[PDB]
Amino acid sequence: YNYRYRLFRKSNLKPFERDISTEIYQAGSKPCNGVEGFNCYFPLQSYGF
Amino acid sequence: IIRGWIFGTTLDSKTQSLLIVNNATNVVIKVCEFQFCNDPFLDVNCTFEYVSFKNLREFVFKNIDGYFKIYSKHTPINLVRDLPQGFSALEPLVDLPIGINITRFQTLLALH
Ligand SMILES: *[C@@H]1O[C@H](CO)[C@@H](O[C@@H]2O[C@H](CO)[C@@H](O)[C@H](O)[C@H]2NC(C)=O)[C@H](O)[C@H]1NC(C)=O
Ligand SMILES: *[C@@H]1O[C@H](CO)[C@@H](O)[C@H](O)[C@H]1NC(C)=O
Ligand SMILES: *[C@@H]1O[C@H](CO)[C@@H](O)[C@H](O)[C@H]1NC(C)=O
Repeated sequence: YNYRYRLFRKSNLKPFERDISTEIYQAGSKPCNGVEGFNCYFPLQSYGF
Repeated sequence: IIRGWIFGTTLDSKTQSLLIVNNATNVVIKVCEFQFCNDPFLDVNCTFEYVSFKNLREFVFKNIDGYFKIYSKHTPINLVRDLPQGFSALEPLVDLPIGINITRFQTLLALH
């Protein structure tokens, strides 16, 4: 699980955009405020290699 | 008095930011999260790094395809305050593949 990717959050990256951020991902537009559940989840997903 | 610039989106360690400084001996550049100067005064995990009224310094700062692009010119001037009414072309300086893109910026100033 050291190998990781984004699912969604918001709008796409621009070409060669170096994203580094680690704030909570929205599945929906709630005030997620560091709480996971419905609407809100961790900003990295990781491979079962 | 003007020593450099800060560029980014949050400028506060939530994400990476571009720092450009002239230290009188050199020009020095980094992209980093942390703020040595959190506020624009300067005393008289970084993913990229680089080194190199009477006078008017002109710059164009421009940002495309993850490159940051700079053009410049110098001249002495004699107008009371304003940019002199006239024409002279700025020339390319550097073209840095930093991968950041910018919504907000600020300048840095030397103080006692
Ligand atoms: C690049 O600029 C964008 C704005 O155009 C910054 O904003 C986020 O960009 C990501 C894509 O990486 C989107 O998912 C978000 O919706 C954007 N949010 C906002 C508030 O616009 C982005 O932070 C900048 N990235 C870098 C690396 O500088
Ligand atoms: C590097 O900075 C980003 C924010 O810009 C942060 O999320 C990350 O945790 C930092 N790297 C390490 C190894 O902690
Ligand atoms: C200016 O920056 C360069 C490169 O980091 C460094 O070698 C030099 O000592 C600095 N000069 C001053 C006056 O801090």
